[PDB]
Amino acid sequence: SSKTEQVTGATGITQSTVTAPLPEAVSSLSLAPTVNALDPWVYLNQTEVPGGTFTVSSATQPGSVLLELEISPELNLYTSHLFRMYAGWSGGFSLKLLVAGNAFSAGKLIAAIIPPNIEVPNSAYLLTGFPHEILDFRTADSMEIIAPDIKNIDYHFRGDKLGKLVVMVYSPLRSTSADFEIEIKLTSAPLPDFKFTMLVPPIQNNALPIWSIPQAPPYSMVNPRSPLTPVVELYINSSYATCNHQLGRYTIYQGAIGNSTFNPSGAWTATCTAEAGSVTGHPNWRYALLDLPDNPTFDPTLPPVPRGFCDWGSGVKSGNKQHLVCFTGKKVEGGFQDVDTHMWDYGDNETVGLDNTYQRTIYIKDPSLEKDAQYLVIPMGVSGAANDDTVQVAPNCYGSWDYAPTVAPPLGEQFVWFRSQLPASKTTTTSGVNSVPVNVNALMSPDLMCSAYASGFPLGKVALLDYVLFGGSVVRQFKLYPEGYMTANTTGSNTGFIIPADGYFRFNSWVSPSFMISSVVDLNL
Amino acid sequence: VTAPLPEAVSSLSLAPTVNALDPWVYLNQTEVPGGTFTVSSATQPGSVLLELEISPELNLYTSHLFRMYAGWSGGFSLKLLVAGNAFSAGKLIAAIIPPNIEVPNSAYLLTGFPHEILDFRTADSMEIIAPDIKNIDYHFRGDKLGKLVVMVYSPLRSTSADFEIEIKLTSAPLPDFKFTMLVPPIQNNALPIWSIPQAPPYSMVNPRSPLTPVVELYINSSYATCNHQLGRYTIYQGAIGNSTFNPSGAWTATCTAEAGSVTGHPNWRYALLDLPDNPTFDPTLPPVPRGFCDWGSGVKSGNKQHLVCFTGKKVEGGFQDVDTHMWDYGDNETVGLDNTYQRTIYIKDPSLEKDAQYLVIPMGVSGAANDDTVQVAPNCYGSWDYAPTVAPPLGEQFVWFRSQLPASKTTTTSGVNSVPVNVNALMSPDLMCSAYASGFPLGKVALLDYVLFGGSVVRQFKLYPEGYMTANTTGSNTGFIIPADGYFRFNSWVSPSFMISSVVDLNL
Amino acid sequence: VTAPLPEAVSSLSLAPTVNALDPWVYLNQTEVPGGTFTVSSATQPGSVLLELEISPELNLYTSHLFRMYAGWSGGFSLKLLVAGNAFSAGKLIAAIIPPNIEVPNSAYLLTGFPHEILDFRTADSMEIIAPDIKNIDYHFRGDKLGKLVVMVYSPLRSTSADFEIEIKLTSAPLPDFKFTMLVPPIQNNALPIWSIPQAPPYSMVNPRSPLTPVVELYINSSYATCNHQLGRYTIYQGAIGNSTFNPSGAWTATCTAEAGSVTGHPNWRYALLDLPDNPTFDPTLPPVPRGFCDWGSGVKSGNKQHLVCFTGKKVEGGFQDVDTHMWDYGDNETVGLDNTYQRTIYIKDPSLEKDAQYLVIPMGVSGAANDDTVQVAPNCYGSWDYAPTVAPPLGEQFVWFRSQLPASKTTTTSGVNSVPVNVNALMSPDLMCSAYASGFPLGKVALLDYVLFGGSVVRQFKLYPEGYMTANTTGSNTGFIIPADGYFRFNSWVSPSFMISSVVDLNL
Repeated sequence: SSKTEQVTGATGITQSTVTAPLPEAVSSLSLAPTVNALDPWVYLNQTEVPGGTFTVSSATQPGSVLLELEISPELNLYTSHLFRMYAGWSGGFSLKLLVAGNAFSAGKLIAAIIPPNIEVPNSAYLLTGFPHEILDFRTADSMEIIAPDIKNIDYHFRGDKLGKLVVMVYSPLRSTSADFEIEIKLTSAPLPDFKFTMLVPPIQNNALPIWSIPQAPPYSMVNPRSPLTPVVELYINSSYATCNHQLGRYTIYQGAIGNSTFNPSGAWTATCTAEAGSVTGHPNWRYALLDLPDNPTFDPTLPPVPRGFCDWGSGVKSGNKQHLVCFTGKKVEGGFQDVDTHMWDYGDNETVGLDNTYQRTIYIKDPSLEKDAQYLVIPMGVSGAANDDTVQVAPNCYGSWDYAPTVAPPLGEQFVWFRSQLPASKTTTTSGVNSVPVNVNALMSPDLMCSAYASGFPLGKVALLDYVLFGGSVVRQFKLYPEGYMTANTTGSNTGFIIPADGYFRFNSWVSPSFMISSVVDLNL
Repeated sequence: VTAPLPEAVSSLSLAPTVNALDPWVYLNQTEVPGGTFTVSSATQPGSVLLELEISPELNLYTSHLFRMYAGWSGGFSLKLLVAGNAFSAGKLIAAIIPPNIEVPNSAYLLTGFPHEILDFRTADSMEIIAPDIKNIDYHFRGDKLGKLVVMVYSPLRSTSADFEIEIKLTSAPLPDFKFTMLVPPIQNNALPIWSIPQAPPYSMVNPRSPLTPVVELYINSSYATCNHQLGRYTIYQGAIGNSTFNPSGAWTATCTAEAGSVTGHPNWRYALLDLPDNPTFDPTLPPVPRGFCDWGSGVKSGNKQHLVCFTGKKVEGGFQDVDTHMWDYGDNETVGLDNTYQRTIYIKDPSLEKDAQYLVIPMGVSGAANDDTVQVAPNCYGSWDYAPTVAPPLGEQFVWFRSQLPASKTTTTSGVNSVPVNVNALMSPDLMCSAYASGFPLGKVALLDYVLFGGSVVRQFKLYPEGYMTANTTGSNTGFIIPADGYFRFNSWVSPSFMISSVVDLNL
Repeated sequence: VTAPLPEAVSSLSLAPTVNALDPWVYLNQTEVPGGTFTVSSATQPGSVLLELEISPELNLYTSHLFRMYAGWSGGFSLKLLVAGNAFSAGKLIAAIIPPNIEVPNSAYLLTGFPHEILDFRTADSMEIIAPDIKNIDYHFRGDKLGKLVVMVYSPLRSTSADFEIEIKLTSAPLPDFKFTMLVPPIQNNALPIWSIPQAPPYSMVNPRSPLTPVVELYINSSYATCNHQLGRYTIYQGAIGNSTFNPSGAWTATCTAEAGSVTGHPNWRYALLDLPDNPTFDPTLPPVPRGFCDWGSGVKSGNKQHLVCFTGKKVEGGFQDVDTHMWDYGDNETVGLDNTYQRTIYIKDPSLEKDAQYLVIPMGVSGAANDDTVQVAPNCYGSWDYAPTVAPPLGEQFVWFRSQLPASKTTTTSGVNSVPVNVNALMSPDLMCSAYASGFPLGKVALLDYVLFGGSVVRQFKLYPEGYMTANTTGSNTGFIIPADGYFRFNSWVSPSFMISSVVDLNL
């Protein structure tokens, strides 16, 4: 059906259509042990879909996929909430597009329905082979699509493959103004034939339509990489700072990926079996070896380092020019007789010819080191190193090791880093070492991620959330990926930008990984 | 709905078997392969925007089914999708032309055929019937068919900012369409979809320098024409002058000629290039070996830029000397002719016997301008089957496969010093070997990405059946660079006049 | 009877639009893609000769149609054609296996399934009905289906003369066969027919001697095993080892001198090859530049055979002085290690500096070779994904490319000379770009007709998905030559263990 209206002033019209490019199959539910009805008011409540919205500009090419949504109870808030109580479901959905159009100049949209186990093409030409509808920007207000439930079974259990709706640009947008854009918004509600089947206790790990984040300012989150210095600032660096293998790597697949843990307090202490021998070059250095509790010394599959023991990094050409710092002490009955400051390398002096690695082979400036003795390691900071670049060195998984992979931000976006400051251990000694002030940056801390590790994440959607700080009102929108990096869209120069650390994170909506943020952080300073 | 010509329905009574179609193939929103074109203020009246034969190639599904069949009968229903605007004016004309009648090249004459005038203001959902005109019961392959022709009747004008109008065409067969005589699907009727394997340009060969890998693509506004012979291919072969599918083996040749020299230098010995086949030097086959470099232009001797190569005296298939030597391509100066392929080569070495055979391996130039000079290849005679000079359509620029040619040095004055340069190619045979089985529908061109790294940047160019790619994009700055880290992806078939909505700004 | 399991009527109630077939597809019987195999007295008891699914890929017209649809439901009627004679004694069994049931290795147990026994002397065609066994309303891709299994019920005690029986399968869809929702015809599925752009083998690239063209195909006693990893290309994983699709620009690597700790028995200068894919330093990625020479010179001494290469000193703009030198290859029995992994190389040139990034371009071999030296490549040592060592089945023998390597001479300034040698590669790579476009069925290899003289087919080869070709032979010679002026066409799938009917007599 169709319906046309005259706009105010009579300078155009707007259309509102209902279409069924129909598979159109209804199940009798003969094998369902019980058929569970719904509140009649759920069928009359059209809610925004997680995955919408998207914007169309003059630079948007045809053939690029703008939406890809599975037909399931997750399209509506109340069916998503209700579904946690049930075992199966059956029925189609009503999908409504809302086009903020005008008699701009021109352009067309195409929406198509795709059956399960069929690849989605990247051509507007091929989408016309599917059941579809076409729409014009000069007259489009709302298109309602009767999306069917395509299945070869009478009702669903969790884990099936489902049909999809795909939206694409059919003809490019045009207008006199270069800033004119068209925003598409999608809402959904179940069709009257929708039903649930079997009542079961709700799931505690339910992937819910709304994620609630308790008030916890960033400065309270501390710290996978420097767990002795409070977080006080948020950072935005624009030096192509793609994160190599670091600590604090958390994803909602595993918990902690790599040699990371949910208890990083201090700077995790480890010990070494300090055998030694001949050393060329430096005369004061001894080549010790690192022990591995909970990990066998002779298995490449597990990491050859204690869990939580990671960067401060090393391995640069100046690896022997720049030395790390540790509280070192010899092991004796009941504890450690003394705890002193010594220069440690944790690098690639002679034996490996490696880069920033994760041995299993650590070098020290101590000449007093003896073979038959265990020693303590509590890293503190740096000594003689540069700033802001030699802490974020680039290690990775070498050999047959399987660590966290290297990640980069998407084009047009940059990371945001939790930042802390390290004071300098300045000392006047006949024996002892100095230090240098340093800035330390870390990825998402487990205090905020652990909530996501429990609440859940819709599949294929990235969380969009705000950052509300001291009065007056100022909110910055970031995107929290399941892979565990929070990013922001930026414009301007490549300035290193500092953001406060007093504000609560607030969930806003579920968005696709490719979603342009309107709230940009103009890097001008 | 408009029917300029009535559709006469044929009862397939002489057909040995009548094969019915799936009833759902009569859904009329499938695009017409090649039924896409744009109009702008620059398009001249009388210009032909679309010329489609009325066959099963007008529909995505009948084009697929037709590979299984030997015969066909029926017509099509077309629909126009015009992305117009409120400020534009103009008209088009669509006409039906019978099978054995020529298409006129005037809109004045096109009005003599059954036709419809379409106004840009009221043509967004017009339906046209494309009939099947024949004097037989059904069609075989190789027939002569009627055509649909679309032309600009009144040019596009605007009362405000200039706007282009992109027009698309969708089709479905009429209820009287039928097929005949199942046959195995290895027939003609090139497929409506081309599946390109993902092979980045860096993994392809440069036929004009098959030892330096392709490093990047670039576009130059000055290079308005290409006249090369090496590295040129085609799908509607035919053939191309001296271009192989094995460019690496193409770059070795032998020469021999008796005593002689050039006027001003008794250091430039003559040498006639040997043929992979054998003489006579018939003026119907290439005079130079099937594999040979075009690294030369209209240079004249005397303080002249020259060519560098390796040479070696053949020894009973055994051991031969090899050293970098100089080489100029023909005595074009002494004949009043521009540099051409039929001239005998010269090598700057007095130590060469006259009855011996000498090897040649081109590797660079010396004392010469960079790419700008080797980009222009020598001339031809018009006496043998070679490749013509090709230019892009008005408002389109070439896309080339580019490689870097390093230099060679000598501490002594025994070898020769050579300078670096970037060698440039028009096409590679690795991108083509998959297009031969699929085919190209009726003089249409393919639109391709180029899904650059990350999937964020997507470029669009047009691959013609003549073996070159083009895209006009505003700007000077002759050198624009595109990474070779990417893969190709098929989008659609378009008419040659179709313009690309994506523009690669040449000023960034 | 021919139907021990009846076909179930599927009321396609849950199916959206139900799509019908041309009623003449139910009446044509076509060969089954991949339904071909052989039997002999050597066939091992209890083995499974054929294992097919009951998908639409069982018929030539349903597979082409299935590319246009999303689901299906039906059943097929099958026929076995046995090419035996009157001296053949034995019996076949063909059975239908429901999904989620394991196939037993005993013909005595197959009798519990719906089955059909068949004598080898039968000249007619035996019919079977293969129904679609489902608990669902219709099928999508990626399901679990029923199977047809063929086995030897009674062994062949027939061989008065050793004799192979060829068995072929033929199918047609039953009525009650239907398709479901119509979709554009583009799928990730091997085409039942493969069309090869006919190109003579001489117009192809030799990935182990790219500069010189191919001259012939040949068979030798070196067939016994293939270990090199430069002309290796698979159909499911693409290039493997250090193979490339452009071995005409993946050559010419650069080495960095170090001066090492040398023996050379005074002086042999060491060096290290540069690996641009830096993450390569680990044992998980290759230790050598992609597409670099893997010729052999081993094993014992390394003071009698040496490789040959051009070499130069890298400077500002490649202005490197180039001259012919020797070059050994890594670990030789006095530095104290096996032949070589890949990386470390030597050179017979004391002029190498400590860090000056020298070039290398392998040109030939010198010393005792004895081509048989070049056929065996260095060993593979580490944990990176090196190409395995492959061998042909009994009775079958490899077919290789082959090209000529001419020599070069010196006077005294380098002292190094090369020798005429022959270079062969596991056939590649221009023969595979078509296969990726078309694809290969699962578990099947391609049977070939190599056409040589005026269309008179003379030779037949098998092409495996692992990337090699074999032939059936008898005569045990080492110098069989096959011309490269012909072409080949497959369009035919057979099983492994399929004995080719055409035999190559390796005698005069």
